[PDB]
Amino acid sequence: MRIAVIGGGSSYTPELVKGLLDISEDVRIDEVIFYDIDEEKQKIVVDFVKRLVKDRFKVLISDTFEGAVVDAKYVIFQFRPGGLKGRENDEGIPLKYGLIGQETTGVGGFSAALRAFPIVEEYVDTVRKTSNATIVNFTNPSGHITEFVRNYLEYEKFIGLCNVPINFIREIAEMFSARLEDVFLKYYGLNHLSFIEKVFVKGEDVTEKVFENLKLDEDFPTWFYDSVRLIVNPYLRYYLMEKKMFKKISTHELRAREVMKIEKELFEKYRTAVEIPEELTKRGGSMYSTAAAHLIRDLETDEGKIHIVNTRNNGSIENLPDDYVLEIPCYVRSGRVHTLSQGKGDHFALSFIHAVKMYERLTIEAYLKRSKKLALKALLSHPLGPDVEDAKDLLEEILEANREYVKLG
Amino acid sequence: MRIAVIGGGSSYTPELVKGLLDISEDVRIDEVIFYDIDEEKQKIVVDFVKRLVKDRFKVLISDTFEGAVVDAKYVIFQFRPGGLKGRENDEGIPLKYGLIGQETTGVGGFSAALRAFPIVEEYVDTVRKTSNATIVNFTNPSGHITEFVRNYLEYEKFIGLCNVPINFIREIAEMFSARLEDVFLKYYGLNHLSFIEKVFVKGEDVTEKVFENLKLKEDFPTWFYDSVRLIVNPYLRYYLMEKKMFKKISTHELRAREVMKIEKELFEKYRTAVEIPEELTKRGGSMYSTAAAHLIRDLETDEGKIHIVNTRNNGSIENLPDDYVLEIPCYVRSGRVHTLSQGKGDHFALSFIHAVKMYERLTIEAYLKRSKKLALKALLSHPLGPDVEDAKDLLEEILEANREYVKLG
Amino acid sequence: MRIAVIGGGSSYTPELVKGLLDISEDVRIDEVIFYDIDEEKQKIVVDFVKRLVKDRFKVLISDTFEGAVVDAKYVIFQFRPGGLKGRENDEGIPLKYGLIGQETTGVGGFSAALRAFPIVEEYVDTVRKTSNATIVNFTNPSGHITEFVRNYLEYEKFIGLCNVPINFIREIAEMFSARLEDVFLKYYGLNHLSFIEKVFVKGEDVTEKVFENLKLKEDFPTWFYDSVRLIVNPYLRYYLMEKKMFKKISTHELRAREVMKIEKELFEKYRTAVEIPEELTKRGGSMYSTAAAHLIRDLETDEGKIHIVNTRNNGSIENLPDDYVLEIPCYVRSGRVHTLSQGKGDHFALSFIHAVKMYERLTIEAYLKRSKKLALKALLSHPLGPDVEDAKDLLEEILEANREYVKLG
Amino acid sequence: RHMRIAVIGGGSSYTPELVKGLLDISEDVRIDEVIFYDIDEEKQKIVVDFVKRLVKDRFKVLISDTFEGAVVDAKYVIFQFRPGGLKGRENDEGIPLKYGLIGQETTGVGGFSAALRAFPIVEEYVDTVRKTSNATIVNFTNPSGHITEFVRNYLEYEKFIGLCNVPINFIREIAEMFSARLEDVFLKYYGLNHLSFIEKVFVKGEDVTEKVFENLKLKIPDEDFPTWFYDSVRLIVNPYLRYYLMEKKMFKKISTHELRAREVMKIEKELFEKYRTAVEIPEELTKRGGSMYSTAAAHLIRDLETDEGKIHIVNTRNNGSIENLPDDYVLEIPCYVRSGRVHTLSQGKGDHFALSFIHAVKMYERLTIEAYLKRSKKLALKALLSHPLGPDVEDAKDLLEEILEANREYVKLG
Ligand SMILES: NC(=O)c1ccc[n+]([C@@H]2O[C@H](COP(=O)([O-])OP(=O)(O)OC[C@H]3O[C@@H](n4cnc5c(N)ncnc54)[C@H](O)[C@@H]3O)[C@@H](O)[C@H]2O)c1
Ligand SMILES: NC(=O)c1ccc[n+]([C@@H]2O[C@H](COP(=O)([O-])OP(=O)(O)OC[C@H]3O[C@@H](n4cnc5c(N)ncnc54)[C@H](O)[C@@H]3O)[C@@H](O)[C@H]2O)c1
Ligand SMILES: NC(=O)c1ccc[n+]([C@@H]2O[C@H](COP(=O)([O-])OP(=O)(O)OC[C@H]3O[C@@H](n4cnc5c(N)ncnc54)[C@H](O)[C@@H]3O)[C@@H](O)[C@H]2O)c1
Ligand SMILES: NC(=O)c1ccc[n+]([C@@H]2O[C@H](COP(=O)([O-])OP(=O)(O)OC[C@H]3O[C@@H](n4cnc5c(N)ncnc54)[C@H](O)[C@@H]3O)[C@@H](O)[C@H]2O)c1
Ligand SMILES: O=P(O)(O)OC[C@H]1O[C@@H](O)[C@H](O)[C@@H](O)[C@@H]1O
Ligand SMILES: O=P(O)(O)OC[C@H]1O[C@@H](O)[C@H](O)[C@@H](O)[C@@H]1O
Ligand SMILES: O=P(O)(O)OC[C@H]1O[C@@H](O)[C@H](O)[C@@H](O)[C@@H]1O
Ligand SMILES: O=P(O)(O)OC[C@H]1O[C@@H](O)[C@H](O)[C@@H](O)[C@@H]1O
Repeated sequence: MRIAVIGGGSSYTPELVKGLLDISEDVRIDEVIFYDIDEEKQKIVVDFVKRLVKDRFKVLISDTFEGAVVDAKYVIFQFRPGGLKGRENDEGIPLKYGLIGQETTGVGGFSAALRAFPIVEEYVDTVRKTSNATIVNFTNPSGHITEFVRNYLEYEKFIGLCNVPINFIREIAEMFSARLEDVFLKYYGLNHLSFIEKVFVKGEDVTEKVFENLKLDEDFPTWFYDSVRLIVNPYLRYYLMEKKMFKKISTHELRAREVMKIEKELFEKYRTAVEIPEELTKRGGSMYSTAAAHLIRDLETDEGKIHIVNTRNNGSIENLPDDYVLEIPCYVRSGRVHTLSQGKGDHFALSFIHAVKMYERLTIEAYLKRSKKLALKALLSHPLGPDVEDAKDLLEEILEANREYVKLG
Repeated sequence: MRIAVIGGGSSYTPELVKGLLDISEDVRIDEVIFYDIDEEKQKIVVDFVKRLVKDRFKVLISDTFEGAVVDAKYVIFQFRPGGLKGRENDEGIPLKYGLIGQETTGVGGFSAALRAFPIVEEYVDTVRKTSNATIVNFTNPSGHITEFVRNYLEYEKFIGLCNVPINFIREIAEMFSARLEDVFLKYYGLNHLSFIEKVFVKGEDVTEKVFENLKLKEDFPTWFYDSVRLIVNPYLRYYLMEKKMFKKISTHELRAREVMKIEKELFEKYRTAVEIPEELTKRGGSMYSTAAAHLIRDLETDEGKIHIVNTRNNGSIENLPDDYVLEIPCYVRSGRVHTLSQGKGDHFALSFIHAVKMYERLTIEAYLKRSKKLALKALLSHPLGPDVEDAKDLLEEILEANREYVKLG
Repeated sequence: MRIAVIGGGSSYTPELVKGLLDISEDVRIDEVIFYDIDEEKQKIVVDFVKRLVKDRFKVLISDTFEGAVVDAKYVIFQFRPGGLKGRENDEGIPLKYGLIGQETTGVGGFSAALRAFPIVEEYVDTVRKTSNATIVNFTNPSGHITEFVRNYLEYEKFIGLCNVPINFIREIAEMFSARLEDVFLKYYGLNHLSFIEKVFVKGEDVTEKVFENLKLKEDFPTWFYDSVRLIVNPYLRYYLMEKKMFKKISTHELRAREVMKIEKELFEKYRTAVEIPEELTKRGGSMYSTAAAHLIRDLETDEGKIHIVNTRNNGSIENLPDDYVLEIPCYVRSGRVHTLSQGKGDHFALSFIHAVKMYERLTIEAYLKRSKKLALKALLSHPLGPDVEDAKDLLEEILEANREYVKLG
Repeated sequence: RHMRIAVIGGGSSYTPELVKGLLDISEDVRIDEVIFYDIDEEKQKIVVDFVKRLVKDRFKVLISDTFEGAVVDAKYVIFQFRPGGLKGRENDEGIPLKYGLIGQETTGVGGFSAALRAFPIVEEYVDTVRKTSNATIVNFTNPSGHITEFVRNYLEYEKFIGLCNVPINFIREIAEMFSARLEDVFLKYYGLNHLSFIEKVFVKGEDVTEKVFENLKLKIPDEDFPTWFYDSVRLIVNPYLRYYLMEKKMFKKISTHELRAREVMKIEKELFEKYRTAVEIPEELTKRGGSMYSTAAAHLIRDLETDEGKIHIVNTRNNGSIENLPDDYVLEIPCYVRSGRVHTLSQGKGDHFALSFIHAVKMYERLTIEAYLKRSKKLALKALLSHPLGPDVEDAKDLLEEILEANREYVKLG
């Protein structure tokens, strides 16, 4: 059994490796092989990895992408198209037009996606022509990419992950002194655009208790939970509190800048660190890798476990089309991911899901036709996208900034 | 055969009557009966109407709604819940929050709907229990009210009308020196939120020619039509050019106030007019008349003719739910309206249609439950609604302004 | 404008030509070109045709299928795969097994379809690579072939026709002394498996009077119409009165043998006839001609007219999948066929439609895979098919008899 | 936390097996009392006295004189009564025969008259449960899938779970074949109760479908589907499909042998005599075809009580389990069962061959329910004609009349 990691130089790799080590007493892992376009960076992160693993498994570096995935049972997509410079443009350029600039949400999600599609296209193609492995995806925007792979590349074994579900389950498990697996949710939406309607702990409906603990400037007021009656992904603030979020983003250093500082600091510690450092929580992406590990674990056994994952709706939410990729709770058993019935989704949640899904497909369509025209159409459709008067200048600036990664005609 | 007109005192009534006189050669009309809450205003209008009609058919006033609709085959809703004063509040109140203020679109449409629902609820109930007439609805917001009547009151014979379709058809017929019925459209969306994908004149696909013509003709730039490839309802400006529209509305006289002036000038003229005054074109409701008379005419015969009308999708647009009320082309014959297959809707169009439909149903739900909390939820879901920080104060202003017409708890 | 007729040697050809001559005053027809695998038989018929036509248009014979369809705007499929010998096997073989033997219904329909599929595959392929004509199909089983072409060959411009709708409309038109176009139906089902729920004449619901008339008229008893409340295709007798129909078919001359006789008498008459002989009424295919000519006519103009036709459901019946090919009323205008909203189908009708549609697809699957195993599966799925104990011998007998036309492994 | 199970039809001869099942799960979940109700007090008393001897005071065993008294404080209610008794079953099987029609307890015309007898009793019972305990109802009463369609979609009582014994019997057979546990076996399984199909078989995650098909060929002779059938159809079929696909053979069998209902009366009279003194469940209870219904119900209740999450094949709304069937079809399908809830699992597309039966019988089911709700003789004729195994037009009226006269104590149609 071999796991390939694509983006082995990530500063989260130590966390992933820890995760793999914890399951490696319930599932046989013979090797973990790392690939990165940045050989010097990766070497450092993998050298640390090897001091953590201590021969419990083989740890390998492949010079090529093919060479990693060729024997792999699982491939983890962990790379950042365009680097932190890409992310800086994603965050900074939309501001100049009065728009939300954010890594995965709105115009920033649009350019990040455009940079991501050609790489995942090449990579999915290689995996399919070789090992036909299950691909586990962190690369953002993760739900958008999952929509693209499942419904346009039509590669079934591509599972989109993100950290908000596991984080929420962890808050709840802590809140009620229970295990993660004791928590069961009615959960649906898109990646970074999700809604929680019911919370169960050990089978007890604790939704009401959860709402009340949520009440006890930049967080939803109490009346909001009373009115909407959904627990809402924090990313919904960019939609529902746009003016407040814009004011925050536009008066401080960019978020990419400060993660870049956290990373540099981590890398320095990784040169000599024998234990995983603490400053690896100052990263808002924590627990992504723990979600990954538990997922691979439960894909490998025949126990049958629940994981909230990006995949085709297939009836999970009865009033959304089957083909919508959503972030939803699934029954994971023996290489298979089974969608679970949840009933109906709330009209308030659907107003966002529908809108952003349409935007997602228009973006993909623009990409496949490499069309500037269609890209403007996609940009105009996003609930946080430009007005007509700014749209064409915005796109121009995105294309200029991203010309090493995206070419549209 | 009797036609009831509810809101007889409308300044558009003369044009409606002209329309009715024109089809009166094709179909038998024995009487037109008028009802209005404002008897003195309606009396001047109806006196003028009698002068135009010259006993072509009987013209009556009923002192009650019930008296107007009891023996009617067709009932026309052309009343304005809350009057021009309500429209003034609709337009003016959102402005201080940085929000679009407009008669039918956005927050203004929300308050207009809340004023409309109790009145239409009583009116539909009375029609249903008496004549079971077909109701033809102009009252705004027309599509939203149709969604309410068809899907919540479950009165089948309620047809929402608007004047955009017939005006577009007219423009095309003039462009190509053809008759109205020669023009056939792939047309879908919501009332004031509609899209044209294909134009046929005498069977020829002339879509390109129409796009080419739009460029020669506050409007969407040429690249917009190249990009989006849809002909767009002018009201889409409020979504797509929000900043530009907000600036325009907020630095000029409220539309409601200019209509007040226009109406006062029309009413003085109506006292002695022998013919319809040209000044009735200063209103933006022209051709509403033709649309209603033509619909009634083709409801009466067994010919079978196409009318674009607000009704349940029923498979007109295959990637939208059957139950969505849409404004779409239907085959109209002998009292029945049959939806026509049109294929798939464009994702760009769907992004708007879905979001606003979810807003429509949230608004209806808040009304049916008489719920302040659910009204907040509805308001937040509109693409043109308030941020969380403004929503409470805005709703409280709306409910205070409309306290005579609606009560939420 | 050119119309291709495939199977020119048909005894119905003269009637088709009469139909085409009748529309030739409303629409331009330059030439009708005939193709048949039996040159000598066709020549006799075509020579007769020429005497009827009077050079009103050009009458041509093509030596090849390709030569017939190359410049054609319309292509009429009116050929019988395997001839009346095939039909004889169709009707006779299932009787030994205690099964209904019939040209289009049940096991006979199965073997008839198998014979047809290779020929229509080649033909549809040639048409789509050349003229891309609209194909109008008489060839039985018509609905089944339509399902094959629309959903498996994916050729959109294939319209399946049958003569029961037009004959039923004619019966009603005559009952109420009205024109064909005055009659409007709620009609749905499969070809030879159809149901009428509502009858309108000039807009008036006359359904009750039709039911009342049916009882003043092997037929369904009065109580049947009272209980089921559907007017039923006469072919439903083979399902609902199987025992009676079996007894009838099995104690009388096979219908195929009778039509051999009839055809031999017609063909001798055609040598000298100046007008269409009355003896052509002895065939049950009458009015097929009007149905096709009228369809072609209304496909050619921009009027918009109703024709009952085999095409994709597309929301016409809301509780049947969109992709079911059904026989339903459509609005036909300028080369397009639009499906019309009809509401819900009756569960009694659905019981038959679903089961036969599943049989249809199983049959197509078996053909596409050239699979004997899958053919057994298809055979067993038919409500009038063999029990398990007879299936193998029955199929073996069918494949042996049709060895020249179908090869399964 | 004190937990009570009601058993409706306590006098059933399967009750001892149900109790054995409940005893077995009583180590994993707390059961404080099992309360029994039956319309036939004297028959139930013999069975319950035997039950008390087996329970050995592990939980309280009670008899309620009324239905209401049984269900009032119940967390689970088990429907295991036969409307009209074995004499209703006798009429069900016997009456269609003279018309050349299949006569069977649950399938075809017999199922139709059985459903009509059941509907009024379940209507009353579900109404009482809903107005008191709002318990989960676990249903054995036949026809079980049809009654679930009726309760879920027309009475709109969500917590009604239809059960049958074929899924568990199949799962047991597979587990035996491969030396595995029941829970190691996972199926692509769908259809209607007594009208179900297996497309895929997994044991400990391995696809063993082929091996299972190969095994079927090696395995009541003239009544099994021949090998070519499995090669052709490529579905493992519920044995009840024999009545549809082997109709002439099944009609001949049923009509030239004693009515099953009459043999069951003999079997039952021997069981009841034994229950007077029995210390252990008699082997003669296997002579009944209902075995393992017990385990299925107890295992269901067990996993409804914990927060583990386990798979049970159960009758419930499709909700996307089979993507090419409507969501609202009640089907018999694998569900994730956890903490009082039943979640449907994605299975992909159903086979057209299977859909031909499922659609036709589902339409028949709803037409039957509609006839009953309107108390309509006309609509009952229409339902009867819709069933693949129903009468030709020429027989439908006389057949319906016979059925209504035999069932006049239980149903009245106008
Ligand atoms: N790894 C996690 O647990 C985690 C957590 C949160 C978010 N993410 C998402 O995963 C992605 C990685 O983010 P990160 O935080 O690890 O930052 P990161 O910048 O350290 O990215 C990881 C590595 O990917 C490499 N890379 C870039 N392009 C590549 C390509 N074409 N092929 C192979 N490698 C390439 C980079 O050299 C870098 O070392 C981002 O899109 C991020 O949003 C991951
Ligand atoms: N008349 C048209 O063809 C037309 C054209 C464009 C828009 N509309 C829509 O239809 C409505 C009519 O507005 P308008 O500008 O024509 O005229 P308007 O504002 O003068 O109102 C029409 C009449 O309705 C009456 N009215 C108010 N409430 C009523 C009630 N509860 N019952 C009966 N009558 C009542 C008023 O007294 C007035 O005489 C508006 O909602 C408008 O958006 C109508
Ligand atoms: N023509 C009509 O208006 C009409 C009416 C009823 C039914 N049909 C259907 O259409 C078909 C024709 O019926 P029919 O009574 O004329 O029978 P038919 O025996 O007269 O056959 C018609 C002609 O088709 C020709 N033919 C056979 N195979 C061919 C092939 N592969 N390519 C081209 N031509 C071929 C035959 O030689 C024959 O001349 C049948 O399937 C029938 O069910 C047609
Ligand atoms: N019990 C099981 O595990 C099992 C097994 C196979 C099939 N079934 C289905 O369950 C039902 C009962 O099966 P059975 O073989 O035990 O039959 P059964 O004849 O023994 O009936 C069971 C009990 O129900 C009682 N009863 C009848 N009407 C009642 C009513 N209205 N209220 C309460 N009790 C009533 C009878 O007195 C009898 O004691 C049948 O419908 C059968 O098809 C059950
Ligand atoms: O700013 P960062 O440290 O990169 O964290 C950003 C991360 O935040 C998490 O809450 C989101 O769910 C992730 O999808 C995202 O990658
Ligand atoms: O300002 P007004 O004269 O009232 O015109 C307002 C009107 O504008 C038209 O363009 C809309 O289609 C109408 O539905 C609307 O009511
Ligand atoms: O027996 P025949 O003369 O060939 O007539 C048979 C014809 O009967 C009609 O009622 C059917 O609608 C046709 O589809 C069929 O071909
Ligand atoms: O004749 P019986 O003993 O009543 O057994 C009949 C039983 O057989 C099983 O195979 C069925 O799954 C049961 O639902 C049925 O009731």
